[PDB]
Amino acid sequence: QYVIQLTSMFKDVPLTAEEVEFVVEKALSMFSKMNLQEIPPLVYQLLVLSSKGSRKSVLEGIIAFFSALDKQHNEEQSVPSGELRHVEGTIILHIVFAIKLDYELGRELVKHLKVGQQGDSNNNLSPFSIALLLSVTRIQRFQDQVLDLLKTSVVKSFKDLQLLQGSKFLQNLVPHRSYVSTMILEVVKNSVHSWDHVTQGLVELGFILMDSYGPKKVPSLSRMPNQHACKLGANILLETFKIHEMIRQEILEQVLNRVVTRASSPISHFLDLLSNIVMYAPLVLQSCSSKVTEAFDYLSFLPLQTVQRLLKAVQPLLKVSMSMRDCLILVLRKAMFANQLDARKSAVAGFLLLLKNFKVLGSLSSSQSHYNSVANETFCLEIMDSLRRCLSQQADVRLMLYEGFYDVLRRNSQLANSVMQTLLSQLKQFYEPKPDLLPPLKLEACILTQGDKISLQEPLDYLLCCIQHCLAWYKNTVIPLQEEEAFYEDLDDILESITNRMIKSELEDFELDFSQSTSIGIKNNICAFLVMGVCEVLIEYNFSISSFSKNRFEDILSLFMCYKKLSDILNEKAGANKTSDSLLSMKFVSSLLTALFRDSIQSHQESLSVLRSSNEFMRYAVNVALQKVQQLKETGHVSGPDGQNPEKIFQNLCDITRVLLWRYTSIPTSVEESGKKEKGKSISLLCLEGLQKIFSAVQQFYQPKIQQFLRALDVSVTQRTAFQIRQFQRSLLNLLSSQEEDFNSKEALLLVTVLTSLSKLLEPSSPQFVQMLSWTSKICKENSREDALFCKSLMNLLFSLHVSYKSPVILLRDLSQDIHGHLGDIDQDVEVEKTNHFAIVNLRTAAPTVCLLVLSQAEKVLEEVDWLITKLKGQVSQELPNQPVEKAIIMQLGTLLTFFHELVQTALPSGSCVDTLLKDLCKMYTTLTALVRYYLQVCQSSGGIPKNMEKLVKLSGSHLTPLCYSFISYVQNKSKATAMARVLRETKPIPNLIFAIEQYEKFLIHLSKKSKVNLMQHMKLSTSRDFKIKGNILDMVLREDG
Amino acid sequence: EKTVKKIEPGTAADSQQIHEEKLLYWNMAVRDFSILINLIKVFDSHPVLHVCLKYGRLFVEAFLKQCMPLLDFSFRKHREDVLSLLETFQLDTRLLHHLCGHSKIHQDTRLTQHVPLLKKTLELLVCRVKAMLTLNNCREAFWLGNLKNRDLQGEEIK
Amino acid sequence: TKIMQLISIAPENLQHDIITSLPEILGDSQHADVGKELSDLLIENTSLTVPILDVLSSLRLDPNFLLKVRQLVMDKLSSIRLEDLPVIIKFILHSVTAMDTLEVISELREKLDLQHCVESSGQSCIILLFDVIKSAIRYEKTISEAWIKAIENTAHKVFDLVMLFIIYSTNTQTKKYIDRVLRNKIRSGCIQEQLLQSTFSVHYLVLKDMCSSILSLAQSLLHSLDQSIISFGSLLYKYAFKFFDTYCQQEVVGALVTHICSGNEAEVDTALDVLLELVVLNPSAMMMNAVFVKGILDYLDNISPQQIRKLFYVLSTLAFSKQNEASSHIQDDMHLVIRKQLSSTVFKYKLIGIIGAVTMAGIMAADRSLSDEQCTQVTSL
DNA sequence: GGCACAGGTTCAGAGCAGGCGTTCCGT
DNA sequence: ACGGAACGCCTGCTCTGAACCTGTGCC
Repeated sequence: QYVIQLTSMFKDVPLTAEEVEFVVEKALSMFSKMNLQEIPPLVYQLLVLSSKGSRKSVLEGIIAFFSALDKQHNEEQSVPSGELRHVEGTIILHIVFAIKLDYELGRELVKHLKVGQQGDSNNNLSPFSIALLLSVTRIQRFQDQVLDLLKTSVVKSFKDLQLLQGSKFLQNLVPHRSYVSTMILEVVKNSVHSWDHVTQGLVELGFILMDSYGPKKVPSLSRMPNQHACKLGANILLETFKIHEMIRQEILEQVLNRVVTRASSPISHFLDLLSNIVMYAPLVLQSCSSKVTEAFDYLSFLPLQTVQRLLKAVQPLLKVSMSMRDCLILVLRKAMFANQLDARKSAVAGFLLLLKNFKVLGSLSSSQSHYNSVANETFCLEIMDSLRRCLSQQADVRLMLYEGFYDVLRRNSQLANSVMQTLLSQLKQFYEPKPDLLPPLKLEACILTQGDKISLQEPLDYLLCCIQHCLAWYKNTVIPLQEEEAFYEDLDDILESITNRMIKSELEDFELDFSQSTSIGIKNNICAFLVMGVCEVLIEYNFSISSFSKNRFEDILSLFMCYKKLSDILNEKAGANKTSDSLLSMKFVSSLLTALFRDSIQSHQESLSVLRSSNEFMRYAVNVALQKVQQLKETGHVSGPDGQNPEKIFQNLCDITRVLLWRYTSIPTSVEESGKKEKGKSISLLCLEGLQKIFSAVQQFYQPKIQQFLRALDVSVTQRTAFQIRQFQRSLLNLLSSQEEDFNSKEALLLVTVLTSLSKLLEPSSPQFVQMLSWTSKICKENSREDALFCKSLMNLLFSLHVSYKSPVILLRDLSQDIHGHLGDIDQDVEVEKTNHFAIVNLRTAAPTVCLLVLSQAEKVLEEVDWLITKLKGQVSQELPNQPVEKAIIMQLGTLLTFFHELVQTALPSGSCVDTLLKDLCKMYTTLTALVRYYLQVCQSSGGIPKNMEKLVKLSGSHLTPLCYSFISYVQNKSKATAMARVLRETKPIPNLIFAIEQYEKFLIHLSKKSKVNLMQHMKLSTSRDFKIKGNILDMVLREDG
Repeated sequence: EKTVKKIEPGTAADSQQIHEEKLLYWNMAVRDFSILINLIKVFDSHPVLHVCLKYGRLFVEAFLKQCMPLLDFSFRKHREDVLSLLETFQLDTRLLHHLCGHSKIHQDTRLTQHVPLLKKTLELLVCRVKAMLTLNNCREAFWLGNLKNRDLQGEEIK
Repeated sequence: TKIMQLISIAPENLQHDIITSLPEILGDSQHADVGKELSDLLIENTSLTVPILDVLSSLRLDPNFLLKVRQLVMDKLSSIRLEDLPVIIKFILHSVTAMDTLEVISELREKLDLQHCVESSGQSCIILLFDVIKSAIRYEKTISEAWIKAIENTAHKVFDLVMLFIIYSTNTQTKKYIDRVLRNKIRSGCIQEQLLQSTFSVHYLVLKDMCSSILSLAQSLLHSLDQSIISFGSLLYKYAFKFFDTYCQQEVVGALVTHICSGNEAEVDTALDVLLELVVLNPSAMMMNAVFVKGILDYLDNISPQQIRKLFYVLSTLAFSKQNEASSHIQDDMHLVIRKQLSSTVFKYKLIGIIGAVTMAGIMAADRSLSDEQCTQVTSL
């Protein structure tokens, strides 16, 4: 090594021709043999000698050597030592000082590593290269440029992963070595070894990525490029916060600096990041007491959703700082009288959350505790007095209050002794004491009568809802767990009286049998909603306390009949108004469904015979289940209790799934035997609606517990779901083999939607996917029903399965002959018909419906093709495994050209379909131009051409090239300010097609010039058209116009 | 190209006294464009037809952008003159297509550079003529035919 | 009834006290009737009008009732002192619907009293106005966007320009949009040069709270190659240096040294010219700025020889503008480093050193129509 | 015979790529 | 002597969501 050092010292004189060879050959020689500790001195020698010139020649060598060392470590761990990282920490610092010394070096470095196109990276990135880029991000000049580079690289990589997961053809062709997302995670893991300069780069990259692509509308084009990418940013904001101790005190301020400030756009990802960091290590929040303190002053001017997670996050801080608690309660009580509605709702939610979290040490029931127990007690009681002030306010505050009292009672039991009394006071504000009196609700006091408008004041249905849930909780928990008990049974008596008077009630009391036209109708509609709500809450109560008594269930039936006629009257008034999220609790809905269908006990059956005698209630139970699942679709929370808990709601949802599936399975449609008015509204159709909705929701939300979900519904999940897809398949086969004149199209399309939703669960390589593919092929080839939507859904299912199984191009070609046979031809001198390919195609549905779907799938495979050839151009730019890939490309284009050649003679209807065909033709010829462009780069270097693309070019010229011009002529020949927009819209694609074709002509001419083969002889001359005007039609139309 | 580009299209609300001399100037411009274009044959050299391709696509693009709204506004009032100048531009378009075919036949990168955009704008003028017929409630009058591949001297080729 | 009895009978101080205490005393129910009755008092009396405006801003009333007081008070907005104003504009900004934003914004911008109004209480009131505007703009998005739309429709007032600066500072979403709007405005020529000087004269104290934002704005504008935008940026930089305290005078030079280190020809030329006129304006502030000239001298390689021809001009001028120990230790180290650069036999280092040394010698030797010691020193070097 | 349902059409905005522009080098 | 190539700026392409309306199917 002394020879290396003295030669390096002697080479300090300025030389270029021999110096570059000496430094690069010595560099690779020392990379191949030298010890690890001697690398950093050699690194210093080579980087200081390279300052004279030939910087990038040594830069590529050293970065490639460290990448190779990283891969060696990766395969070794998959000798290992911590010091392997530490020496790199000594190395990287010095070279970035060289980047600080020499700016042109950094300029050429960031210029070369720019991702010029999607394949130009070709995994040039690496953990060491990412660390170098982040260190460059430390320097201010290239900070924005390299940050934009990293952001674009992450977006491109996420798009590449989305395309790779979107089809198995790329998986068969391309390796799965493409990843930059896990690269940054590996860099974060490696930063444990004393890489502190890197941390600034990580936080800056994370913040720019997080705030760049966050949601703003509250994105299928950029679903994974944007949303998942934000999660990656969020992920690293977690990961560094777990690892680097010193940066923990920093990043939180930036988060707060966004969270209080950016109040307009959604900030939900930052909220979830804040919750996860404070949950992991709340102690750091003690450090930023000043920041949260100045944040609390803005609580009157934040969204409520920010306030919920922020106040949930700051609770460990509140457990210690009593002065900060006093300041918080001061700003809350000062925030009570703010006229802003959001400020009031925010303050009340903060009240409920904080009193929920402070545990009363005396007799509170378990969990899911400051030593000053009496201080906690008096604090909670004065907070309850503030709530007594709160309750007399506008309707939304009251609604939130009654929604949150159940969770308050669950996490804090002693305050119930006040809360119910407070609720009882509200009950005493509306419940008349005399049982002789008919109503339990006064419409005047219930509604906010006011000048020139009408609005809600206090939802009494929600009062009864909260009272019922609190009373049921206490009766179920505290009394069995065990001077002032009497009010409990008094409440029961109150509800009992509210039951009785209600069944004896009628529409005459409430003045019913009314819309937004007049205030009278507005208050009548609001009263209708209120009586419906309190009636169904009375159904909840009576079903709860009865324990299956005949008289109680008779009361339930009469009460529900009252509710049903109220709902029918409201619907007749409507014939926005109908949509009302019913107050039925999720646990009660599950229990009601299970009791209704699955029942064996004779004492239960005696009452349930009377209950089930009305099919209206049977429809209503499944209907409220549908409404609950549809509510769950848009958000995890639900209207009833236990909205926050995902485990509880999911475990309860399994019961309704299995019960409803049993209902549909064990009961055929013949058992219904109902009239045609309600046959469409038969409970089987509603059951299939619910099955479709829930099977779309379940894997969307509860991904990890799918195995337990399917196990509880009734080994590998494939063998498990084989059973369910088999029963659904048998039901579909029975339905589709029915009478040909008519069939339940709604039932069929719901069922095939259920098949499509459940099919994605299957592992593609298992035999179950093969069975589903074969059965779908049989159904398509054997059946032909007159319904566009049914055929469209079956085609979408078939393609979604097939693309996973293999490339769809053979199916494209086989469907091409069928569509060509069914539709016809533009010449009217050639006859074609081959109907045996797929009987599902039909002359009544082939043109408008099937053609759009098959063209869209064609466009998808061209998108895959142009991505792949772009990566080929990228690896060409990088520098013979590509031959089979090229052969696959040529085969795919050949068969899809055959598909085009078969369809293009067809006389499609004039409209959007021909426009999609023209656009997809443009896409095809542009991909061909890209293909010959790729050939231009490689064959010019090689000096010769293989024999495949020649066959492709000749078959393209024989099949499609003049046929395009003939079809364009047919398109114009096929005759029929606002219309100007449509006329200008329908003017582009026909020129665009010939532009693409001629572009291909130009590029293949260049290819012939640069490869010494006259490929133009294969293709014919560009036929071109000229317009003509029929003077006789002009004379006729002008004469009749005149 | 500059002179034809600078002239703006008169609106439909403009009187026919302002439309008529516009159409007369347009007819003169297309006529002298035709007699200028027909001088290519005498000199079949590389740079002259090379510049002719680029400036032909520029000229027809400008004609498309500007004249066609005037034709849309003033078809009924001046139908016969519109058809006459359209026929003259049809002759010019035939000459342009023949030049395109000659450029394509002779394998030459520089000549073929300006071909695809030329054919795009020419075809887009054809579809704009179809749009003009559609706007005037005479879409059925429109018709198409295939144009023979004649070389520069005016003789068909295989 | 009790509150109105106290209003009627009690004197000015007590009635004022119960009025400013009104939102806490009243519950939810009595908002509308009490609002109508205090509007009747507004019609009756004028002295207690401002506290009534305050509680009307605080209390919950519908827009339809607010319309009457808005119509009554908009007439008198042009004829109220500076001490009254911020709570009135607080009412106006927080008592407007979604559709009335542009109208009231244009009307209040037209009826501004600061032009004729502009002691220490006055400047305190002005920052109170700006704090009220910061509170209103930060969350009332429709008002924020309507401000830019209204001034874009208007297409010159200093108060509007300061509001534009703070709007750029606060709302991150309007960053690129307001940058483009400012570029369009200065390109149009509506923004004259004297109003910048008057703005920095009247609102120097307020502008410090977002001086970082104005430095970022001028830094963004430096990249633009338009001559008008470049002159605008130089004017903003020199005014910010000459008006603010030593703090912003330090961050401005800290930004300018990085701009010089960027190396772009337009940016480096503009930065050097700004630095030269800055040193001309007030070398006393620049005397404290010592590390920045050292950092300038360190990166000799990026700066081109044409720029180096006048780069040494500024440092030599501020060194030899006034004799001081500050100048002494600013001169000895630069003299040593250029001497050792010349000592190096490399032609590039010799070229940079000689170009620096000739300008240094000329600048120290030149004077208007110099002791014997100075003559000996310049001859010796 | 008209309602309620749905898919089509239209749109304005967000966001970005090639192709012009210019310069340098190969041809 | 001439052209393409390269790369910064810009227009104008492409999608996207939503509102909006007619047409359809049915009571």
